[PDB]
Amino acid sequence: QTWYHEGPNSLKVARLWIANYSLPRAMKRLEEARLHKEIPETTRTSQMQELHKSLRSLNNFCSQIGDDRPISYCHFSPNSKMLATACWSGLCKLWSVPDCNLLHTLRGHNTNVGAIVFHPKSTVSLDPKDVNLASCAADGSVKLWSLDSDEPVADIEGHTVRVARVMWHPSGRFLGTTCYDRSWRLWDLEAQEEILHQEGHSMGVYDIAFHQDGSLAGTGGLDAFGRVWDLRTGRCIMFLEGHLKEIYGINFSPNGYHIATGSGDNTCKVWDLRQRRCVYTIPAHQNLVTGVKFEPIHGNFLLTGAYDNTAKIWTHPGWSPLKTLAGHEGKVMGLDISSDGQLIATCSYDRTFKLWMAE
Amino acid sequence: VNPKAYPLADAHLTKKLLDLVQQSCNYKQLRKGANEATKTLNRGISEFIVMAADAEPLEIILHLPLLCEDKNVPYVFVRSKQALGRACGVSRPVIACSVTIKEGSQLKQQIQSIQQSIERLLV
Amino acid sequence: RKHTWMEDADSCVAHNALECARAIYAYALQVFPSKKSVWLRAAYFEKNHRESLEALLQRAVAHCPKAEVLWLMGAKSKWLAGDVPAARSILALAFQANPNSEEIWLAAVKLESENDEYERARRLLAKARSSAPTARVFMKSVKLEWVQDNIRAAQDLCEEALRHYEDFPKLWMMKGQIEEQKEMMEKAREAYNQGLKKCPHSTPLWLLLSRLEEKIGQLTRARAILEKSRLKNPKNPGLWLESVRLEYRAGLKNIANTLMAKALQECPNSGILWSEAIFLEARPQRRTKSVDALKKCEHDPHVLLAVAKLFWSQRKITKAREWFHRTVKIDSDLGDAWAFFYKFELQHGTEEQQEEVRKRCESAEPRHGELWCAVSKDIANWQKKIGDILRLVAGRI
Amino acid sequence: PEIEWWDSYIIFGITNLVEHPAQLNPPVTLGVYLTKKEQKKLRRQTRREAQKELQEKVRLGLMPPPEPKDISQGVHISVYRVRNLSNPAKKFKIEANAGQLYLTGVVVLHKDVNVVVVEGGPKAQKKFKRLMLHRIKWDTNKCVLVWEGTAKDRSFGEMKFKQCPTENMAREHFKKHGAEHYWDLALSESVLESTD
Repeated sequence: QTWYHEGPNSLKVARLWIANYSLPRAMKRLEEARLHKEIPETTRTSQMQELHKSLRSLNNFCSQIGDDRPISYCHFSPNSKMLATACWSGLCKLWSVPDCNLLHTLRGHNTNVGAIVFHPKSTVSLDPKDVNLASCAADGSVKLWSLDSDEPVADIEGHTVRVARVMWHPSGRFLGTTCYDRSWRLWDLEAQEEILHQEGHSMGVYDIAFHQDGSLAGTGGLDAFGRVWDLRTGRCIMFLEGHLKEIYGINFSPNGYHIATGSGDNTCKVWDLRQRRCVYTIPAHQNLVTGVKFEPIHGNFLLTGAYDNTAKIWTHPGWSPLKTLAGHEGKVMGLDISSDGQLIATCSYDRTFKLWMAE
Repeated sequence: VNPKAYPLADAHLTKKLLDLVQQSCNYKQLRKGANEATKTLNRGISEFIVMAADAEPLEIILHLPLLCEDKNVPYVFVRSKQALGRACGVSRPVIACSVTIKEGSQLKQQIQSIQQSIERLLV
Repeated sequence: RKHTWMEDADSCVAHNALECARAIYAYALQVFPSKKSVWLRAAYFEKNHRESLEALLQRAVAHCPKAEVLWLMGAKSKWLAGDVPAARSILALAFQANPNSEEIWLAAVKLESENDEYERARRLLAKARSSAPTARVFMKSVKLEWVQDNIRAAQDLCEEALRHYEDFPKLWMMKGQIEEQKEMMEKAREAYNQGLKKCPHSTPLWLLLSRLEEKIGQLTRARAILEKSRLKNPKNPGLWLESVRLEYRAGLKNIANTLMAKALQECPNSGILWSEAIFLEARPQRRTKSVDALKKCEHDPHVLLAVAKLFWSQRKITKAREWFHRTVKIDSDLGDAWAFFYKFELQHGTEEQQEEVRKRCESAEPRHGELWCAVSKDIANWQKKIGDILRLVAGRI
Repeated sequence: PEIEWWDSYIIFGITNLVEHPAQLNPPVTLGVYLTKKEQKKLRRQTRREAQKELQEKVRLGLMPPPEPKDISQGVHISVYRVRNLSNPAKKFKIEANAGQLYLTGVVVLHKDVNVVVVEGGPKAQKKFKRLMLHRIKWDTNKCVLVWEGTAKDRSFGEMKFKQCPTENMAREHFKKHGAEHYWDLALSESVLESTD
């Protein structure tokens, strides 16, 4: 019973721009996959063994306490510049990684802050005076913030429910936000307005994440059904099912097939996109897996957190327990790897944030 | 309900919490009242702390989760204070209760299960 | 019958007098030759109740062979009362009776390092390392090489001890303490990390690693090392107390209180954690925290020392002196309690209380203390007496 | 792969059409507690009603008066690893507890890697964990809990003590019931414990 509804022409123009920006990106990703497939198995196995040896000796360091509130989410800045944290208070600090020095803490929220995810091209090709990060609170608020202003920007008042997470598009002009109103909004940065409100779940969506090329976008929430909606005209055909608990974490792999979904049933679903099935159901931890993050542009691993004091870095593919990055004292909520792949921050409920670095 | 009341339990979760509170108050392991709950959280002998979302004002219970962040105790908010008062064995509605640990009580497994189920609701 | 006679002699020594107990001990020693236990009991009864102790040590050396503990007690009684080169000759004669270099060579090296001519002590340590090498002998050789000067030969000996005794964390801790006394500090942190990753459960090595990572700046790595030490034991009370002290050293008082509450929930029967929670509590809230520490951890020396410090801070010297006497009677081997009792006697009281505290500290040697091990492990106060160490622990409070 | 499925579907299929597809539901009684005074009042009322009934029966002439004088909506699934299932009573007691606890699963045995997977209710899984972790005394042979999560429905039918000397046969037997990932995680944890 998929009912259709007409939208404005600005949403169609943004969808056409997203398709025209994602189709050469998908062509370049297919060319890179064909070039990596032409490489022999010996050098690829040696690189995989070197990556496994670098991930196995991952020691935790620079466990800097943010504030008196427990950390709820963390997002790595582009080009390994900083790390924006979002605790249970109204402040969203930005710690200089790997120096672990807080600088220009972006405040302005009143309720418990959710997922403060920066733009993918914020430190790369965006000005620090303009909008660089996007934060959300426990109430209805999706506020933009700069990196050298310590003040929020004009937020989007189109959400009146609990905005759990928010993630910017890889193009930079769009940003998805999973709200508790049984829908997920897609605000625009150029049009400065919400372009669409995709309601693909009966319950409120928790985590929303776009693909590596920007064509698809994975959803998921308390309805226990993962939806992968296309940015052109909706029509989510890659429906992820199997998890009996609430999906609290979604992460898209750089490969076009694999997609990682974290649910509260103490497992993680690495599902395929070319076959529309679940390729692996990895038992990462025993607690509710809330945080989940894919690998960088190499695409070799996946770091999944949980409600326990540990976070498992598993291989991609394979779903093997490669690294047990424990050391926290609370529920590991929010984790993000850097753009270089050598550093990865894992926020926890012990009001502290460390970084796993290769010894 | 009140948006400041966090976390909010479900129907079966509140039923299990009311049953555990009745089993603790019948076995003399529960303390009713906000001042008794604050005294139990300050002494470090409180296993769990339950609040009420239907409190006017709820800000007088707002120090009850924050003290739960100072003593590492699970916190939960009930749907109504009259239901918590009826589960606490009193005709007056109770806005805050504290289930305290005992020296080898029989309800320690149910208290541990309620602490494990109340730690996943706050996410 | 000999065991019953020894029990009756111990009861008579504890009860009324010491002459009949000494007569019963002499009758039990002259009736039949016993093992080293009866000789050690007779030596302890002679030392607790000068010439009689030396006569008992000579009788134990003449009638009870292969007794290294009785020979060491006789050498200590000769060095304390009689003479140090006479005790050196007694240890050299005991080396000709027992050829093992387990405890006689270490005692001879300690007697040669307590006096001058430390080259003879280095030669004795080299002979002990060439005859029967061990981790304790290598640690004593590294300590004798590092007490004079931080030479590169001491670092080479510490590296050889870490290569030969990598399972023992004492050699890694000595190497980290030798490298921390040098100009650089990354080598000491690397040696402490290797000792923490090679033991793998080393509490003082992880405490020294956290102290080196906190004192040299960037305390976030020190907090990460403290969390890894608390999760690697798991749930150690010493690592939790070190993390609580590192959190209380900064401005995070609420995080330190939460860490103390987590350490109390993970280990309620801990004296050091209860003392840290009583010291971190408020002044009107300390009367309930001390009562909860006494109810949870009863007959504890650290809880009694914290109660004595709380009674001395509340301008109650008559209660603080009684609490210090109860702490000395419950455990007289504590260093922090003896230092607090000496500080309370020097702050409030005449010279008789300070003389009694000095006699109680010189009768039973304090060890395993918070302020005692901070001055007993340093190279500047390694070969010092017990009274000077007690005065330095009392003056640094 | 030449192109992805969404890239092949889009490349022209972009339009201003917002839809809500596949609205599916995700896979109640409250007790009342009465105070001491309420219980006393209820007891008094019940006693008065019983006395009135007795008086009515006596006055009616019927009889002389007395002489003065849920696996659904989520199933808890645990998986434990044991070094040696040799302990007959300990393994038997744990298996008996699981069987008495209407819990299904499997017990696969191999060279120094024994995977005991149970699935049932939470009160049965907690009792099975307390039996296997505190009641069943194994001793180098120790039993630890590898994982404990929740599933939609039960996978195995009944507790069958399977046996395979190789890891490939046990992995194929676990994949026949759709539980090869837990056995692979248990084997990886056993290999990481034996290596470290």
